[PDB]
Amino acid sequence: SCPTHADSLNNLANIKREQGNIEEAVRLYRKALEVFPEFAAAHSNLASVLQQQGKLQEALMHYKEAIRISPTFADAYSNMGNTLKEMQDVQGALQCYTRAIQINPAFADAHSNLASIHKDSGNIPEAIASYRTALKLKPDFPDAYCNLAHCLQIVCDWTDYDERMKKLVSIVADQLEKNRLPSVHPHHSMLYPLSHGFRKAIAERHGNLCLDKINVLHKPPYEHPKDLKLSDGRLRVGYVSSDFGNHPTSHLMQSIPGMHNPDKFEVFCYALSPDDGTNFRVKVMAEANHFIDLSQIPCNGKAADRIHQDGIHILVNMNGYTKGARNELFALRPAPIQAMWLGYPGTSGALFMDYIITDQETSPAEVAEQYSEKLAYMPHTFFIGDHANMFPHLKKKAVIDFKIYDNRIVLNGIDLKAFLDSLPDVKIVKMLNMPVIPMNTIAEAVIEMINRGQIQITINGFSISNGLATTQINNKAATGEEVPRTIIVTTRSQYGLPEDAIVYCNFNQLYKIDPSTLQMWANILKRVPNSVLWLLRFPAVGEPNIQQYAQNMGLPQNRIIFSPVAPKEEHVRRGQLADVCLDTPLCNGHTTGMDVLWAGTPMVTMPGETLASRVAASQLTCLGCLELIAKNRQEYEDIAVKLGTDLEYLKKVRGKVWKQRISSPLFNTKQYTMELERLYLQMWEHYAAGNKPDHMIK
Amino acid sequence: VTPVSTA
Ligand SMILES: *OP(=O)(O)OP(=O)(O)OC[C@H]1O[C@@H](n2ccc(=O)[nH]c2=O)[C@H](O)[C@@H]1O
Repeated sequence: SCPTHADSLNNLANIKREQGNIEEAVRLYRKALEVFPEFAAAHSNLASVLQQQGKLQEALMHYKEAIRISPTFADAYSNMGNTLKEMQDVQGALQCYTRAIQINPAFADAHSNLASIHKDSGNIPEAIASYRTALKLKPDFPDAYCNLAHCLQIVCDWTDYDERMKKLVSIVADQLEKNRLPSVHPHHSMLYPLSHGFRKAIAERHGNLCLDKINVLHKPPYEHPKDLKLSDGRLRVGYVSSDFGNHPTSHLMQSIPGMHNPDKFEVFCYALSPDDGTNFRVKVMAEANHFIDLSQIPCNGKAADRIHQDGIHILVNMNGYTKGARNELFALRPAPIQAMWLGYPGTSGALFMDYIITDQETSPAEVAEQYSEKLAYMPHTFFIGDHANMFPHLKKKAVIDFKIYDNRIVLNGIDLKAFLDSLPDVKIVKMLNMPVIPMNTIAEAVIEMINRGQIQITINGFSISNGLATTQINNKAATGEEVPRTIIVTTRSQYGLPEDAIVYCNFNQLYKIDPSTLQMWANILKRVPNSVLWLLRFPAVGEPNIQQYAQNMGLPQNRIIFSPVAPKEEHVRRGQLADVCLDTPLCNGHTTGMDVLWAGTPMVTMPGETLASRVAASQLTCLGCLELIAKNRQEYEDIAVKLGTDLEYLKKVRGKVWKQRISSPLFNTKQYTMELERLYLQMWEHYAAGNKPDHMIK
Repeated sequence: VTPVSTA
């Protein structure tokens, strides 16, 4: 019954917790509460260690008690909130944060937590506002500072940028050395000039969050298979992803499970997310040898069991530290070999992951120390895209001459050839080769549809569709779930691009741009007069900020053109209108790289040091275009400028990309799978020979 | 509406 006894047991548990003996801390907290059940701080403390353990159901119950006992316990409201947030109850979590702020207007954490809800919802200015409040209230607040730094990054606010970066690095350095969880997220760590064994350590440290959550299951190590006898000579590969559905990762690899050779491999796909109804999910389900819905098995222990009992040899992590991940599954270690692949552009830092599937251009051996996993090399690029399958209507194009330009008025369509054969005066410019409709009555009808902004027209019985209206014609085609069944017109005038200008595009989200990158681009734009830069409102609130820094750098408003974010198919297609694409060196376009290359638009890149900044170079190396890879900023500007000023060289490079995108291995999902299969077999031969993982650099 | 890789 004694509050002073209970108080002691609390202090003793706080001690066992500092030494990370969480096991024992709980036992003590629980005794403290058996002695004195009305003890507010013991309830709160027990709750926050249950939250660390992922026992959210029970952690919540103890937070509620803490509040009942001490109603002004602002701190407990805030943590309850975090628990509800992790339990997917964002509504009630938000109510907790607001309620804390009412009780203690001066309490920084609740402000920060509130800002976190806003950030997640995509409303970034309200996120900034709340983070700023928190920092006014508590100027030394690493979590809020870094989160704010990221929001600012997202909207391209570069106020006191250089000083801001030095502080982030400083904050991380301090947290790593004090053995705290860093405030920068591993999935963001490539955006900041971090000291790089740092990036690895930030990842490592997020890996640990899993260990704590799986220990409470007390699961013995699993017994992995040591031959292929049970699995009938077939190597069992499990792909684990929360992204079998409408997601970039599916837009890259949806064709792969079906392309595996069924004589040597048995393919299991473990979905971490429910069926979103899209064709992407349909395909994977239909083509994988086995499809397993783990969103129905929410307990990590039971799910890992299932993986093991299915008999997997290689388990593939397609998530890393992206939303939806359940790395606890990998931490449980149900398969003898476990590899990172494709979905996450960095190291996991975790011991439970064995290999990272990458390539020699992305991760040269010089920089093996960036990754905790052993490197496993694909022979060309580890990147792949499903564009050949998704958007075959962009394999060939045709243009309208309105005065011979390949990117001013563009037609694509499965039945394009047939339509052109019904026309009288088609000229065939050689390169395949590109048909050119002359300015006749037909050409005018097409242009009129585009100018008047109409949905579609008919010409000689063929359906001609307006490129801006595809979601109205066939919504599944707009998303990339179907191949369009009409001929589609795409024009510069549609997006307010000048008919007779050099267009430099970048279709990435704006967070990938930094003040140096924008400087580089300004340099290129001044040196190539009449040229424009083509960017997306991604997000829209970022636009005025860029316009601002642009004019600061002496570029009138009209030299940068912003378009809205398009549906997947329109987005890929309208790349055809660009002349060159300028790739962000901070963090490369990834899926976006593939998207711009599929349109046959050359892309200038400058491979940095981090994985994420080397992918574009890797894609280009594979395509066979070494002349678009710069060694430094001066070279980047030069390549770009040459492309803009020397029209003969441009046509040459553009033609080379247009050709190579079929003929190189870059978009060839069959060849890719086969290379991936060879890599898997290497990893296995090695393991079955009794060896621990080492580099597979061929 | 237009899905992206998120942290
Ligand atoms: O994987 P990346 O880092 O290259 O791409 P993001 O993770 O930033 O997400 C981009 C996704 O958005 C698509 N997209 C771009 C522009 C647009 O107008 N529409 C659109 O859907 C990209 O295709 C990619 O899937």
